[PDB]
Amino acid sequence: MRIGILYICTGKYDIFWKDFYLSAERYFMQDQSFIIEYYVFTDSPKLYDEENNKHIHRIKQKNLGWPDNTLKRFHIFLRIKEQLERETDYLFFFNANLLFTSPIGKEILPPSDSNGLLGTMHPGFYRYYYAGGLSGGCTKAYLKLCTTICSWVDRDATNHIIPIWHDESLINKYFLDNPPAITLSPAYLYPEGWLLPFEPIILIRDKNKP
Ligand SMILES: [Ca+2]
Ligand SMILES: [Cl-]
Repeated sequence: MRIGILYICTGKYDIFWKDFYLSAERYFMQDQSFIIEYYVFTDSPKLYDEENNKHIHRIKQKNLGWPDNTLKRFHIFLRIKEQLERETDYLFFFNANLLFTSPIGKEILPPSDSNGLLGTMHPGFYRYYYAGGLSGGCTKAYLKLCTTICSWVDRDATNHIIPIWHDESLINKYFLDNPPAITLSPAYLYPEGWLLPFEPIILIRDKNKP
């Protein structure tokens, strides 16, 4: 199975790519039968390891700023939907500062007989309240999610300068209408420094490097 990773790091966010990437190579879908493609939307002229690893697909993306950079997240993915349909069976979006800390495998893949969607519980809320930092699914289902959310944003994009929507309320509305096949615990979006019962699986990195 071909697993596509969607990753936006415009502007100063590109600093998070190297360790996200290294941790993914170490921990994400370790079983060599899986083939991972990285789709990295950035204004950076060159990403770490890009010259060595052709699974790293740098996609040219203008730096956007509030509200657009997260508000237009799904618009950004859809620019290459044709490429994504031909090259992937699954798609997962990870916020720039996420870091894998332990092995993740096929348990996060929505089965083909499900609605094909994955969402993640917001760590602050531990009918779920979903966080925007991690979502995904089979390629066809996730692209339908993108198209739907894109349509909602576009309703206001011209006439409303101040947005009504935010990427997070958008994903919560989507998952309300379409309860995802898989809902991951906040262990997959564990804010560094927080007191939560479980062990972190994916960490939201804070500002201090070890
Ligand atoms: Ca830290
Ligand atoms: Cl691999």
